[PDB]
Amino acid sequence: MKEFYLTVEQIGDSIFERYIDSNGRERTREVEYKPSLFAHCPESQATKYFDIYGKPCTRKLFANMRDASQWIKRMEDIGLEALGMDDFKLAYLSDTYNYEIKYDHTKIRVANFDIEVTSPDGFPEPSQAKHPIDAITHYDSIDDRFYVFDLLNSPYGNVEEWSIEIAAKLQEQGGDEVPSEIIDKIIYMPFDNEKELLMEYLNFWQQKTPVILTGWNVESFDIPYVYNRIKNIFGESTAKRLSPHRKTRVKVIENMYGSREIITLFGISVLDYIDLYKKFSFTNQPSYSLDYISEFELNVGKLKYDGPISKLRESNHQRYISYNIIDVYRVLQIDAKRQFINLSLDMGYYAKIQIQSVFSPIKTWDAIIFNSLKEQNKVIPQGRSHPVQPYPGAFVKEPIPNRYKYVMSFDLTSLYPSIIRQVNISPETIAGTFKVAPLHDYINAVAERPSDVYSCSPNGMMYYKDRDGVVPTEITKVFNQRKEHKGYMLAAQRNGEIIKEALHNPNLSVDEPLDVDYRFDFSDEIKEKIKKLSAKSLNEMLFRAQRTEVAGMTAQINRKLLINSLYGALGNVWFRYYDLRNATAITTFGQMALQWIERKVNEYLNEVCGTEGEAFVLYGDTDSIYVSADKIIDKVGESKFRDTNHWVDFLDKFARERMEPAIDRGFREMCEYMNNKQHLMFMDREAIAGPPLGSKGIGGFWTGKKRYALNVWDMEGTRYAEPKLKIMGLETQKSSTPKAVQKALKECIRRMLQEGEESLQEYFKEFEKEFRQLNYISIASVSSANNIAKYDVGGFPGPKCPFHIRGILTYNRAIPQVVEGEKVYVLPLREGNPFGDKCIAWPSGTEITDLIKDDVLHWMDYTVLLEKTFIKPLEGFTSAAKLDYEKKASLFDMFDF
Ligand SMILES: Nc1nc2c(ncn2[C@@H]2O[C@H](CO)[C@@H](O)[C@H]2O)c(=O)[nH]1
Ligand SMILES: [K+]
Ligand SMILES: [K+]
Repeated sequence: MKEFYLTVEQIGDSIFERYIDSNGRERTREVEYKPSLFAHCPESQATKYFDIYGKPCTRKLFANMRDASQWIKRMEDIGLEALGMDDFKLAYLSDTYNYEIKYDHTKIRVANFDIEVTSPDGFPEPSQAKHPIDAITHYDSIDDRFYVFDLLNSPYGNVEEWSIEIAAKLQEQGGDEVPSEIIDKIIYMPFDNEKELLMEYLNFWQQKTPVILTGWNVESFDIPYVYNRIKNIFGESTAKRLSPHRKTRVKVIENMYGSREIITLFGISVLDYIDLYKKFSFTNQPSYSLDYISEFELNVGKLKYDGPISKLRESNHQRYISYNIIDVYRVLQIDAKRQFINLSLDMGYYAKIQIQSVFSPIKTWDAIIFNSLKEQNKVIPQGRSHPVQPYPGAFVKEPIPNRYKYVMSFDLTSLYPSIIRQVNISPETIAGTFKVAPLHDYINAVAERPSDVYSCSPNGMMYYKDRDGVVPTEITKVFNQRKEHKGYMLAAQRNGEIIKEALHNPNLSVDEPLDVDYRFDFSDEIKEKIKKLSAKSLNEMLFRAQRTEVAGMTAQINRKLLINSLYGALGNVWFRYYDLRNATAITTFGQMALQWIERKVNEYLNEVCGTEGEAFVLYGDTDSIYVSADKIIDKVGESKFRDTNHWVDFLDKFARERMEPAIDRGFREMCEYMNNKQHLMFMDREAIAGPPLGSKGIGGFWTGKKRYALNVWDMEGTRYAEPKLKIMGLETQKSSTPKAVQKALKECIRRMLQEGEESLQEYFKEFEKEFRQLNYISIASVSSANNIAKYDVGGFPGPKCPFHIRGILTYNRAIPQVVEGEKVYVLPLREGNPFGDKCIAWPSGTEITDLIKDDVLHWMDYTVLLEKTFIKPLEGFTSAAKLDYEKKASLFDMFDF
């Protein structure tokens, strides 16, 4: 079989590679790679190698990688360009795997692990590793087993062994409810001292060395801590055994507050799952803790345990070990439905890069373009340094703060990559420049046509229309590949149905599943044989068809991500193909496109509605516009509609049959104005929002850029039974917003948009009345404790001290401990309180210690709390929407109705 690599590393003059050989067995080899680079040569020198500009090149084959590195330096000193792939790992992978890689993930050892550490304060510093590791949960994908290393004796407490029988029992039976499916997959190993624990873990590691090392927050805590702990206890040499090549690299990261440590283990690809999640998930959750993402993805309640998390081992060691196991399973569950690990492998093998490079758009695209050009004997340009110069970003319209009853949004398809293809922007397609007028002149089409022969962008750049272009050609390839895999996905879908229709009274005769390609529709002859297969064979065929569907899904999602990350690479000064002029040409064209279409839509709606100078477009952000449909609805007459679904259908039709054609018309004109290579500005209806028919709801409101709320009924063709609240930038989900207030503010917004001012006013009165009976933890706000010592002057706040830091200081005077950088709950205190200040703070996720809890709660300033956390932000919403959360005085007040 075709072999595939696992990991690759460069150590001196050799490439250390772990891979799956022809016999499907994992192996390691050291290769004295002889790299090739290129230098320009005279036309006289005949060759097949040319750079992207068409200039001839000659190949230089080196004896070793060190010589190639020196040569580059020598060329640079002189001033000559040194072309070719300077990252020898990519060159090696490109030469060694000169074919489309077909990998088998079941042979790739993926470890998902977790390291637990008890400490008096509860947030031990990884770079120090001053405390013992008292629990290690290591799930191995090949063995499909959870290895649990449990420390029984510790200076922080001696405990008894974990009970695998108690773990399964339900909550009421005093159990932990460890899923029945994984109970038999647990290998529990108790230890009396940390040294034996760690040494056995280290041996275990040498036998089942991870290829892919993952888990939640593994890069910032687990890895650094175990590496440093082993280093402190057994010495650096022992710690280096965590790397199959005994080579390690410790990088220190600087930040506003402190320094972090990141350990690179040669021979291992670390993919912290929290980062993998943040990169591939198409959302932006207000929190990325395992509990939050678990509830969101798996819809399961966060683990429950009384008391602080740093006290869980001492207070309930049984639940401590059971939960560590469950948390790892949780990550595994999240990967089961999101498939991010596999997505990483798919993307990695596609680009032919180290798997961990998926976190780097420039690295990924560099390899893709490199391998693609190599097939045409084209040589890549040497990377050149560029200063970080800020250039125009996306266009975001300043909205008029107000309520907007009916809104309809439209958006462009893959904007930036489409612009690249439309204008044909690439380093080698630059054809010149033209005298540029102000941007508003192109938007209004008052400026003279830039060029009659070249494709233009509003920033003053011109490109050839006749030439393909490396960047645009590569985008197109990926786009065509996405459709191809989409086709396989659908084919494996129709084939799956043919197999299911057969599972209805299948023949009993014994047979085997057919050897067919599920990516293509079944031929006639295949469908006839399928009519005679037994259930056993059909079920096996269904399993394979689905396996094919998923692979198709992963492949097309991979391509989508590649396309969406390209612009980021092109705007990165470290990208080989970066060009400030091209980055600017893309963004300014984007800005022109949105404002040009905003003018077109306004002109069209004023005409159609017989109005004048009316502003229909109320907001726009990057690739979408929001249109007020109030006038459109009035034109028809609201009493003319039967129900909500009626006006929604009307706007859907109006958008599709009227506005869209006008928009397409507007964009084709812009394309001719800029004389672009091809029209790709495709904008169509996205959402339709408004209040339910016959209600007094306001539908939606904007407070400013990126701050608004909409009551959505339809999203690109899919009609919702229950409207969905689209809320953005109103901080109703922000971690600093108290729990009860997050729910209250949302309810306030739902009522405003769906029921009206009156309903809002009754809920406001209701929440305010109930506020003082809610649990104190649910109404406290949350802040991060940064720079505590800075304002710590003899125990009291120095000048310019933050409100929450002041709280932390009064807490310290009063007395869990507050750890630098960590989060804390904050509560204001009434004047005359015994704590000596206007507020107090304590560790988040915990109750206030008993010695002061009741005093604190008795001095809590509920009024100030309510005003600051609830009323202030609500007032922001209502002022923008022109409403009162409190009924204004009326002449009818003095009456008793
Ligand atoms: N065509 C091409 N080959 C390259 C480049 N950089 C390195 N090579 C090497 O050229 C050789 C094969 O044609 C291999 O050893 C490649 O790794 C580049 O930009 N283009
Ligand atoms: K964790
Ligand atoms: K836990």
